[PDB]
Amino acid sequence: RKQVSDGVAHIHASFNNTIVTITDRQGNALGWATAGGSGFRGSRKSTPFAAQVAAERCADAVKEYGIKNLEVMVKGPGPGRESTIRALNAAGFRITNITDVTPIPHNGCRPPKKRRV
Amino acid sequence: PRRRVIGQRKILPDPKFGSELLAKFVNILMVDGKKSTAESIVYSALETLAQRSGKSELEAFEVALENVRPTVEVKSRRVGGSTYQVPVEVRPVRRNALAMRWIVEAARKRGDKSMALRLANELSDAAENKGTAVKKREDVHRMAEANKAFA
Amino acid sequence: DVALRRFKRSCEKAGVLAEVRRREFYEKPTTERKRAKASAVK
RNA sequence: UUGAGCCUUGAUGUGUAGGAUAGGUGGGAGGCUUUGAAGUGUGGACGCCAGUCUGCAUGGAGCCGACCUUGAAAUACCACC
RNA sequence: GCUUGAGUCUCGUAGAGGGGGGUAGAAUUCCAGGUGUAGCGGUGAAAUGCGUAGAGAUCUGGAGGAAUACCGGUGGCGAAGGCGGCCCCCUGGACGAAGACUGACGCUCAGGUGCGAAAGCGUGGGGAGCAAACAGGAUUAGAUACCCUGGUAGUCCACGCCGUAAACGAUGUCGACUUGGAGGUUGUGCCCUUGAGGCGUGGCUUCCGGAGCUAACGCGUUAAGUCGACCGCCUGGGGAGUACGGCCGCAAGGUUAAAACUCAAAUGAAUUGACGGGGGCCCGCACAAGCGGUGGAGCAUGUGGUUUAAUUCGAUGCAACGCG
RNA sequence: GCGCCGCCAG
RNA sequence: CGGCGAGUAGCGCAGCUUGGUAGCGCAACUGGUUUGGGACCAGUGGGUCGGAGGUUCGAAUCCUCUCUCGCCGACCA
RNA sequence: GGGGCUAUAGCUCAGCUGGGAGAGCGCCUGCUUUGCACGCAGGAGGUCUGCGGUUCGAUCCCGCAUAGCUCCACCA
Ligand SMILES: [K+]
Ligand SMILES: [K+]
Ligand SMILES: [K+]
Ligand SMILES: [K+]
Ligand SMILES: [K+]
Ligand SMILES: [K+]
Ligand SMILES: [Mg+2]
Ligand SMILES: [Mg+2]
Ligand SMILES: [Mg+2]
Ligand SMILES: [Mg+2]
Ligand SMILES: [Mg+2]
Ligand SMILES: [Mg+2]
Ligand SMILES: [Mg+2]
Ligand SMILES: [Mg+2]
Ligand SMILES: [Mg+2]
Ligand SMILES: [Mg+2]
Ligand SMILES: [Mg+2]
Ligand SMILES: [Mg+2]
Ligand SMILES: [Mg+2]
Ligand SMILES: [Mg+2]
Ligand SMILES: [Mg+2]
Ligand SMILES: [Mg+2]
Ligand SMILES: [Mg+2]
Repeated sequence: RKQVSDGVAHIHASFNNTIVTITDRQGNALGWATAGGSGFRGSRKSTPFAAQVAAERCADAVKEYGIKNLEVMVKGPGPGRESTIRALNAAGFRITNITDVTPIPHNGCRPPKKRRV
Repeated sequence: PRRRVIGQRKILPDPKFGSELLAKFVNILMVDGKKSTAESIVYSALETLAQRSGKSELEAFEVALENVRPTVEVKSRRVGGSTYQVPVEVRPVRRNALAMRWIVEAARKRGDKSMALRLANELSDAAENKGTAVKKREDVHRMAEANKAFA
Repeated sequence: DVALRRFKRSCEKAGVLAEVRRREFYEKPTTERKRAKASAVK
């Protein structure tokens, strides 16, 4: 198919879920997987394992593109910031960079109100 | 227990074969302290298992155990007011304890004539799979695989 | 795969995400900033 | 750019037996045949990786047929799809 | 008259002090495209919601509002309320240094006047995010809540009004005096400044603690100590900071402020316990790991009840019920 | 995640 | 006066159209859980379908009359 | 009317495939928990009605039978 031998894995690690989107360097998505879509729901969905499994399922579904080197970009606090990067390496990619791109406002917009649980 | 965390003791070897493993198996099978009754049932059932499948007496027994011994099982942890069914590696002693308990439990459910037949069939079943004890093992593994997230 | 990204600890990245999750009323930060440094004592 | 039709020329078909990823039949006994073959290098092609389909090279005239195993038997060529 | 209180001038210093204008970067949301495909989001778990009409994710471009990460500090400034990116303009105060100047010009302050968080109100703008009200989803016996998904006033700006807050140090202002210790911050003087030294002297400020004080807790040179000047305020709990009247306000309400009636208390601090869905550490067949029962059947036995002439009396959560 | 209540005098 | 509708378990309601067998929630009952109440859990039970007559082998169900209770109409003068 | 379409677990819905009945929620056990939910793992549960076609057609040619579905409707 396309000549993509070096892309970027975008890891969106929320508290509730992990989305892994592999893309070319220009930012066009090639494939993706989520902890939510990998047969993990509710409490199991928000685990480092479900994120691992998602990263496995995302490594598959960019086999056709023929990627070898990927930079990793990790958003979010959630479980599976790190279990996702391990899984990408274990799936036989050459991890090149690991940036963190969690957006911090320099003050900015008022967050929602504190939960009273 | 809280303080002194000691248990178990010396056992005699099986009279016939000289196997502590097999002596435990008799104890699982025994009821109401009728050990003579139990070891008669085991020997009858092993005799049949030996002539049926070939092999030695204990060699046939161990093969049945190999196919029912669980590797992992779910526990319960309570982290922050929330019960997770965490899978934990079952120790070697408990490994064959559950194996032996599930075989006996299965054998007592079967609707054959003698316990010795019931048991012999269940040992044969276990050695080839398809039995109720191997279903227990399989079920225990599926439970543990489902909760691999909580490790 | 040495994964020593302790630079995230250095930038207190996870720290800053946790504090920004919900609004802290000015009164509440003041109280915890005062309680933080009263506790910082021999 | 992008479909839709049509023409022409190519490629394509995974019961279980299994030369073995078999659409129906004949003018039906061979032809594509030194606008070169046995065997091997490479690439394209799909995949239920078993395998087949071949271009470009090289080697440089031989691969091949119908038998015996199957519901279905030549795809030995060709012709109607 | 005098210069010690108070003030003026000179030279500097630090500062989120105030008003006005400008601008920067991050982030959220929305909009338009590209890539891409079945989930996203959310929770304790869900669902509502969003998504094949292509969401979420990712990249590009644009719009717009609000707030200024790090610095950042029991740091600073301000009468208090308060004030935090950077730049400029206008402007207030504080402190230090020596020296000159005026000559008690001071302190306090009823009434009065001004300033005064947030919410709220008026008119006109603005509106990203957040979010009373509201709606739906949950939870629950119910759930007009807490949790979730949305979401309007409002939050933002201009001008005006309101005049209140646990507007707190629950501590009025001014002045004097009275053992110490460790810091922070900001000046300034002297000394081999001989390297993020040493010895002084000011201002502001944090913590500890001595005498003293205090019901105690604590306060302790920034006093709640020892005194002086002036002001404000209190007089049992409730009724009530309410009613009536006045004044103020567009309104909401504010402010001033009773009485009848009712009770023998209400209250502060500290003490011993007990308790906690507070914390820490421990134990017991408490749980877990197991094995065998009870609850179903028939019968024995005790009890409740009912019945009876009488069904003698007692035992009644655990710790009465095969018990006296 | 859910956990409401405890008549009068003594 | 005329018209429509309703009458089913203690209460609130399905079922009737289209004949065979009456449901549902709450309440009530017994047991369990609690020191005890509530809640919760597990077991039960309780109606001949307002009254009468008719058709039918058989009527809550279809037809007729009646009682009770609602609702609507009662206009032009 | 004449056509073209779907009509499968009790509910739900895919099954381009001529080599076959699958998921989630109910219901039944087991683990689970102070119980209760919550969650997790097993387990049952049958493909309008007939022919044709055969190498097998929940799956296709053909004809009927169903509710759904739109078009003609001066259907006189
Ligand atoms: K200034
Ligand atoms: K909101
Ligand atoms: K709004
Ligand atoms: K004391
Ligand atoms: K009084
Ligand atoms: K008229
Ligand atoms: Mg005054
Ligand atoms: Mg305001
Ligand atoms: Mg306004
Ligand atoms: Mg306005
Ligand atoms: Mg909300
Ligand atoms: Mg006041
Ligand atoms: Mg204040
Ligand atoms: Mg006061
Ligand atoms: Mg004054
Ligand atoms: Mg002190
Ligand atoms: Mg008043
Ligand atoms: Mg008044
Ligand atoms: Mg136990
Ligand atoms: Mg009994
Ligand atoms: Mg008695
Ligand atoms: Mg007594
Ligand atoms: Mg007792």
